[PDB]
Amino acid sequence: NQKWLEILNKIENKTYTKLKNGHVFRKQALMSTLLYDGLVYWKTATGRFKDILALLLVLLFLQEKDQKYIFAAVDQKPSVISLQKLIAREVANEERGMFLISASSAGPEMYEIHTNSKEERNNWMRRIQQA
Amino acid sequence: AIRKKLVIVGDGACGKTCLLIVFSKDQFPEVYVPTVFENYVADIEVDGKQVELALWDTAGQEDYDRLRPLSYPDTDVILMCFSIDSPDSLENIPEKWTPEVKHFCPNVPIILVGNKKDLRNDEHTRRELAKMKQEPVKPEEGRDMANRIGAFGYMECSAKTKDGVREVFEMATRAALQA
Ligand SMILES: Nc1nc2c(ncn2[C@@H]2O[C@H](COP(=O)(O)OP(=O)(O)OP(O)(O)=S)[C@@H](O)[C@H]2O)c(=O)[nH]1
Ligand SMILES: [Mg+2]
Repeated sequence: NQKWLEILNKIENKTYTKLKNGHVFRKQALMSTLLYDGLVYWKTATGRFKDILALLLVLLFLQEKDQKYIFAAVDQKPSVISLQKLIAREVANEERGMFLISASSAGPEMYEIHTNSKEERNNWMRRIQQA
Repeated sequence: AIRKKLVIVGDGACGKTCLLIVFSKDQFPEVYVPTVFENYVADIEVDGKQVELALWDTAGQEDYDRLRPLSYPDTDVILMCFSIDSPDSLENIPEKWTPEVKHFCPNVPIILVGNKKDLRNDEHTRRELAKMKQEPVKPEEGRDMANRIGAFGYMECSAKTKDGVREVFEMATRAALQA
């Protein structure tokens, strides 16, 4: 909760992410709590890695803008995943990796996320299954 | 340490997960969970080369059609499956799987795989099939379907018999390694 207050005031104020169904998601929806947060790397379609603050609340991906956070803007994809539409799986190839699928009927999306360690990946997967 | 990605597709209940699992773990899915999305991994030796095959398992149920695009992105070889106890599953090869695989994975080699090769001669199946003017799929048929769709090769196997399983993945890896 304390950590959550600061993260929140660090989030840049005019920041939003477009959803596949044409709605938007803005910081304001975060005023309406934080279960756990962590630094991960998001593998893009081209095999590049994006440094990301991942927040489990839905799932929210932030990128840094100096001392500010913005909602991630990675390959035109939404930076927020609804937990009810979430499919989560281990990357069999990569003991640090998990696959996170938004199965949205407006257009599913894959997010392949790598943590720093096998332990942290299983840590994320346990905490994610509960929700 | 060479990495290749294989994706398996085909009608629901035609034996894809059992084939992947039997091959990756020698085990055999007793409790039958229809698939939504899974991936496994296995190491295979072919022609001197060590290859790590990432095995992407997909849903045969059309209810999940919209998730399948998510498995195609970087595929080195497709295992396109039907079941020999279901000449229906065979006719879906040109109607549904070949058009989708060609859309998402143009120029990716395809192994046409007939599963459940054991039930060709099981009366239970072979009688129900007769109950509807049908009969198990025949190698000429499977092979003709493979020529029709342009497959790299044609292979038949039984996850339960385990016969030919190994040969499915050797051929797929040879195709993956193919320029
Ligand atoms: N006799 C015989 N039965 C098999 C064989 N392979 C699979 N089966 C059985 O058929 C059923 C379907 O197999 P499964 O591997 O789960 O299909 P699937 O193709 O993954 O199905 P889905 O996930 O798209 S819905 C299972 O209960 C399984 O044990 C086989 O080679 N021979
Ligand atoms: Mg399956």
